[PDB]
Amino acid sequence: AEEEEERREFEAGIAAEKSFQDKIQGILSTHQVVPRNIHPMRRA
Amino acid sequence: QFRERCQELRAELFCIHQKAVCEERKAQIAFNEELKRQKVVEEQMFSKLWE
Amino acid sequence: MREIVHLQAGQCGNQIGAKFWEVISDEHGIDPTGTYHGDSDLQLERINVYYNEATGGKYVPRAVLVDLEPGTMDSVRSGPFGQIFRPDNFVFGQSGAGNNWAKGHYTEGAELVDSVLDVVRKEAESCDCLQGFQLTHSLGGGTGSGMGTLLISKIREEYPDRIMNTFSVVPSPKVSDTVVEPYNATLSVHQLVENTDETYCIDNEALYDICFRTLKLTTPTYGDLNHLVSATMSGVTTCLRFPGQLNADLRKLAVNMVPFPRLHFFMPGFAPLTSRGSQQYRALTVPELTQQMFDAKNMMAACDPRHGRYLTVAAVFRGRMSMKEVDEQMLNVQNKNSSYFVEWIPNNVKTAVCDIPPRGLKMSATFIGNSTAIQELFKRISEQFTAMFRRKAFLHWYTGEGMDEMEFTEAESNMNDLVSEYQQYQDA
Amino acid sequence: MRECISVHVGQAGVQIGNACWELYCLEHGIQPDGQMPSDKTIGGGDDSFNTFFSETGAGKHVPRAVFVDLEPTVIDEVRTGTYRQLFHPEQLITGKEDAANNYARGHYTIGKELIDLVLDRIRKLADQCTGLQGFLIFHSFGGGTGSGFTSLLMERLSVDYGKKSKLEFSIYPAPQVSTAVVEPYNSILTTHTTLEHSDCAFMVDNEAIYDICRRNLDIERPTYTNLNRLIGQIVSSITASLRFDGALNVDLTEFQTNLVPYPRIHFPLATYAPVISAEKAYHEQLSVAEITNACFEPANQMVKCDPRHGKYMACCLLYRGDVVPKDVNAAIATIKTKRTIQFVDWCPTGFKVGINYQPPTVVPGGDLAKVQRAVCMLSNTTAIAEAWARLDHKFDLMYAKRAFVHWYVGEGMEEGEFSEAREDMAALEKDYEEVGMDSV
Amino acid sequence: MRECISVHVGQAGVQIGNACWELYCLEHGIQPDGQMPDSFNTFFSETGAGKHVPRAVFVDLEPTVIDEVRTGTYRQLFHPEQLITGKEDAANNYARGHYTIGKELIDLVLDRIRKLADQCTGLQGFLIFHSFGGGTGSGFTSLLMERLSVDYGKKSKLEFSIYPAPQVSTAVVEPYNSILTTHTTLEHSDCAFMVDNEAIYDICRRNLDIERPTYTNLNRLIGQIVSSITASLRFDGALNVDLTEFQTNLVPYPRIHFPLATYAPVISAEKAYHEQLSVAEITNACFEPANQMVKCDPRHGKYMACCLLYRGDVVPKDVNAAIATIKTKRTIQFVDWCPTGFKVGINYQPPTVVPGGDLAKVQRAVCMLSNTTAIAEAWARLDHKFDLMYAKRAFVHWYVGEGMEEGEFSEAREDMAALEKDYEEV
Amino acid sequence: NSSNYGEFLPMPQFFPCYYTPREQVFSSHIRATGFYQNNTLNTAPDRTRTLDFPNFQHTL
Ligand SMILES: Nc1nc2c(ncn2[C@@H]2O[C@H](COP(=O)(O)OP(=O)(O)OP(=O)(O)O)[C@@H](O)[C@H]2O)c(=O)[nH]1
Ligand SMILES: Nc1nc2c(ncn2[C@@H]2O[C@H](COP(=O)(O)OP(=O)(O)OP(=O)(O)O)[C@@H](O)[C@H]2O)c(=O)[nH]1
Ligand SMILES: Nc1nc2c(ncn2[C@@H]2O[C@H](COP(=O)(O)OP(=O)(O)O)[C@@H](O)[C@H]2O)c(=O)[nH]1
Ligand SMILES: [Mg+2]
Ligand SMILES: [Mg+2]
Repeated sequence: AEEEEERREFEAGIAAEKSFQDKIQGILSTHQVVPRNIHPMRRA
Repeated sequence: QFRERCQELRAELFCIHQKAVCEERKAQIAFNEELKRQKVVEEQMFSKLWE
Repeated sequence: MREIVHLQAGQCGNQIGAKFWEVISDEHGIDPTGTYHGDSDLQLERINVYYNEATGGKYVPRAVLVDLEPGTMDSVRSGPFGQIFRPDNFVFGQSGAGNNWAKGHYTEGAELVDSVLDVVRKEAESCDCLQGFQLTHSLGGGTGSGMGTLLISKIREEYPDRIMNTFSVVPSPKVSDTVVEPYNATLSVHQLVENTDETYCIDNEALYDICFRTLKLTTPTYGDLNHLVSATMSGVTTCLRFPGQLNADLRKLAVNMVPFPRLHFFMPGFAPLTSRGSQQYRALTVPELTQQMFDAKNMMAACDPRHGRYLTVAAVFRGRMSMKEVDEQMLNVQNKNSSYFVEWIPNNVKTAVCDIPPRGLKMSATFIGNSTAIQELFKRISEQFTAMFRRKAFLHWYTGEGMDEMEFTEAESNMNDLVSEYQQYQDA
Repeated sequence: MRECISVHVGQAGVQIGNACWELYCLEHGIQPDGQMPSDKTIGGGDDSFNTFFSETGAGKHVPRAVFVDLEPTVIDEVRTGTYRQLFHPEQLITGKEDAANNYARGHYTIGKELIDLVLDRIRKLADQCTGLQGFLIFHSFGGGTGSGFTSLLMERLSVDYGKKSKLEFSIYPAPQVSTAVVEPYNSILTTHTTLEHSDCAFMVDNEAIYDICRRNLDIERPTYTNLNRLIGQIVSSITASLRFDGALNVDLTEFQTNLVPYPRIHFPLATYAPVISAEKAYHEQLSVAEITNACFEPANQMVKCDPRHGKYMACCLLYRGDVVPKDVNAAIATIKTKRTIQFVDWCPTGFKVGINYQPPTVVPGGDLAKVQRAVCMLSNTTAIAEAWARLDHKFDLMYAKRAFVHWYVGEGMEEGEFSEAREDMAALEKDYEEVGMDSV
Repeated sequence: MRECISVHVGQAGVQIGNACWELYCLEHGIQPDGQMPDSFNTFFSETGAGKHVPRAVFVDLEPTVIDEVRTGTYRQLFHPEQLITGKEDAANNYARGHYTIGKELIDLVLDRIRKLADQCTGLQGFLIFHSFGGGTGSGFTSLLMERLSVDYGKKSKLEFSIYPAPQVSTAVVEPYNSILTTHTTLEHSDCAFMVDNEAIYDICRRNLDIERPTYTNLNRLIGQIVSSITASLRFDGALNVDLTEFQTNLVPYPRIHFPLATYAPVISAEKAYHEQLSVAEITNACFEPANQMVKCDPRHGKYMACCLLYRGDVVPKDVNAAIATIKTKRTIQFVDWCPTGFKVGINYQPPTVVPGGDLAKVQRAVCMLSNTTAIAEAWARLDHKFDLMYAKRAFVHWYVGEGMEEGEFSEAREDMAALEKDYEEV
Repeated sequence: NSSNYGEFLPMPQFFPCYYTPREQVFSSHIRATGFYQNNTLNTAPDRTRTLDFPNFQHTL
């Protein structure tokens, strides 16, 4: 039982790693900008 | 929080800024060429009046 | 139950507190809006240590945040967290300290002190019994150094038995920011060796070198460096927050450290700091790789053991660990290296084990070390205080501010008394 | 809530200010009506104009400027220029008759009649301020209202205000080129009243700006549009730590702690590192370390003094744009290892850095291009001692043959202030000689 | 991070510059806007977003040949600030090149080179060429040698000189500057070798059928020489050797360094129909002296030191069978103390092909190097024909009138005779 | 030449891409009235270092 708990924890670690990398790829790929941060005449 | 902690976001933001500033420098280059043409035609009008 | 009241001081003080109140708010499972969110009941049972219950089941922290310029203080209100702070506990001046210790000790900042100590009693009278306060600051500028000494010596009188910690940021020569840097941190050690129970030495040069050579990052900005390094050593007090097999809280660990009451200067460090890539290849046992740290590539201060002798060493661990492999690995490390330890103490190491690791880690460990090699930092900041004071380089922003020329010659001999006490036990 | 009043004097003060208030309006959204444009802005939430503007009940803003002249013609163009609707109509204080290149007339006879009006109007912008930091004198050294009338502000602004940090930006007369022949009389007699009465005093000759324009850029034949556009960038980069957030906020107070060794030594230099043409800007990288070693050059220092002569006393750095706080601490590694750049013996650390986020804009029709990184480097050199030794040899050739003095005597000025002012700058000139001597 | 700087001085040097930079512009495909359609990082340096800059200098003291460079196709491929021009022409005059005119732009050139020194981290060699024939070549390069040496000392500065022929020349009082340059190249450069190349006249029509060439058809092959020397550094190989590792093996006596050999298959498409090329066979063709690029002969000389550059389909089997079979025959006389006489460098990527040149497409190629005493007879012939004009004192007044003496003229020759007395015993 | 200093019209092309201003909407709200100061009667509950309300039963 203890050995299988070690295997389960390692598999949960690699799964959370895959999810984290999918998140960083999504954040890099799709981008949004807050309006208050744009120079005033540059907004439209 | 995740956006601030992240690191490849702060990597790619530089490329965003640098491509933007290259395009806007190209716009300023076209404006400078326009101003040079304006001073050329002003000189030609003074040449006409000297004649 | 055993309360801690957090103090911050300076722009460096408020970018440590905004990153320290993030790590601990992940341990106890608190939302940014301030409610409770976690899964185990073991988290919430010791929440009355750093926090305070508000109405509706909210939880707010007890932190008194200072600066003399309001520009820093707004930026904490709009961060990742920071809506959980009570808005009454923010105090700030109107005009800055001028990056001047004398301005921030006598004339510009002493108007603020009677508002800052006045919040501190309100977070003291609600307590059961305080272990003691905790101040995070920097020895660079006037809002963190001059206020930091004036805060400490105004507290240590009125609340003497309760202990005091501080987290200094000493300057470094090869990474230096201000011309006044050796002219402040020589004059404020004098007011810090008198009224502090336990001090640390966390300098920015060492935190750069472990960030390009251990963690192997590319752009270490001040948010990505303060969080992963120096806002997580302050989570050494999980003994005082979580139950363990052999535990040792913040007060039990001070008595095993200071063998004379004027030598309290430490050099911390965190044990798993591998990389983004080398986390895949290493072994999370209890090894001796970062656990024989003598090759000092992973030390959080500048100076290291090769040049001097360790007086006393700590090690506070965190994880479901075995207490044999704690102890035989205090036997590969005291004999395979042999002469860097004090001769007249045969068991220098105080250990402790607790039972909740940080998030995402099976295993973690914290190293706190005292050494006689720390006197080479205190000579070296007094070499650049003797040189500049010889020709009276930047003097006249200090003589006109109520401080005379006698208070420099006190803080040069007393700065060189600490060099004298530490050099006694160099080899003996 | 960090106000900062800028007060300009003279023909150099006005025409720098026209380039200066072109740039300030263009950073924020102030169009020359003063109303920020309506784009159905729900939030707004910008309070970055508050250092240099005041918000009215309407959409307008008013600048803090006090434009002062004794010559009515150059202040008449800002009265009927495109900025006619921006400045409050009383802030453009004019004179009644010109000063005409006399320090005596500029300080005693014709400059004293106007000044009772202006010093009321500085109160009308002082009370509106809440946490006012310090002023900005923009003045010259050649003419009467630049040399003598500014000598009379400093003797009364000091006793009326005191602990406000005054800064100035003079235009020193060149060692070789000149416009006027009477100006070395003005330039010695203005030191004795601004040695004691200006807190920190930046100072830029118009030769290296006249040189760096023809050499770094691919342009020849500039006028005062192209000089004052360059100086107007420096005044924005110093103050920009008050306007926009960054990693390390160096306000106006903390410069003078980290830059002045002794109270009689407060004359630093100034530079601007990534000045480049827009045809030229995209050819080369402008990195963090390419804009510092190309800033410690002797060819791009804005005053005609060579810093390989004296030894450096104190240095301050003001980065701007996308600058990490790492690579400013590795650029210093390249500087201090060299043998060319000597620091003084009693100053081991010798630096003061500062980072700010918002990158510079460009004015439309402006010579210098847009960048990502930019830095202004304020240094305090010993080698400024030779910018006066080149001057007082042009003052003894005046005074020992006793020429051009008959104008100055009958105004209300006696001869005793000549030989007093010559020895007074000779007291200052000896003081730079002793701090560069190594102490063993 | 393995930088090398390249120099195109001289009218013959910019007629290399066409060729050497055409082959650098086809080793990696370089568009003339600096964006490609990390092996390039010797030469180039990426800008902010997307442009590359070559840190190579055309250093000529007349604006005419520089404005011909700018009116060439590669307008924005070469960035014009690096390239040195001078407002007043030096015109053979070492005095005007060195003292009077050059002193006002010497701080500008040093500002430029300390501006790109921040990019120059891991520099492997400042490769320099120059002709001796004028103030384009001699004086200002010489003053850069002394001032860069007293600015760093340690960095790699190398030079592969160009020399006048005995028969033909452009200027004929040019041996003054040749004697002066033989005196002044010994001081502050790590290396000074063979782009003296009179024999490329012989080679360009001997072997590749293009009679009526220019200097450019010659200087294709000078560029191909450059490719074989520095390509081992630029690309990964089996037994690659870089330029600092070159300098730590090339130089027996620290003032005695001057070899002679060629790039071996200088062969056109007409011979390339039929000649089955092998590493052994092309080096068999190469070891014949008559196809050199230094006008000298080591068949009757002593084959002292060597080096070898190999590119393409090279096998250690092939190179070692060739080494053995030509080591056997005493039709090549070998040398006394040094037994073997070969050193090897290996390149994967075969050299690129530029149109409008002499050569043709190759699967593989070989070279050699053979540092002998065969420059002793050439300097003896220059000794034979310099003294005719210094007997009766030609042209000295034009030199003298701006800031020099007859002392430098009376010192440089005796220093060259000191180098010949270094050379005569080995 | 004094009419150069306002002539041309600003484009959206000639502005910085970022704008990070300093907001004072939070700081002015606590500048407006003074910070907290005790003006109260002291009320601390009677604390004890170890014993909180003990039963002594079985004593005589
Ligand atoms: N840098 C810079 N200097 C200027 C500019 N315009 C004028 N100057 C300098 O100003 C000096 C003369 O200007 P002023 O001193 O203000 O003339 P003035 O004071 O009105 O003369 P008075 O009639 O006596 O009052 C000259 O030496 C110029 O070098 C400018 O646009 N930029
Ligand atoms: N004989 C010969 N000389 C060559 C050859 N290639 C280059 N040269 C050199 O070319 C020099 C003269 O020709 P140029 O290079 O065109 O002229 P220059 O050296 O720049 O001299 P200036 O006209 O004064 O600028 C000679 O001194 C040689 O060193 C070659 O293939 N054969
Ligand atoms: N750990 C940490 N140190 C900093 C940070 N920012 C600056 N520092 C360093 O800590 C010191 C902070 O100066 P500080 O006292 O806050 O400036 P002041 O408040 O105006 O007096 C300086 O010496 C900086 O080199 C940060 O975000 N984190
Ligand atoms: Mg005037
Ligand atoms: Mg030439």
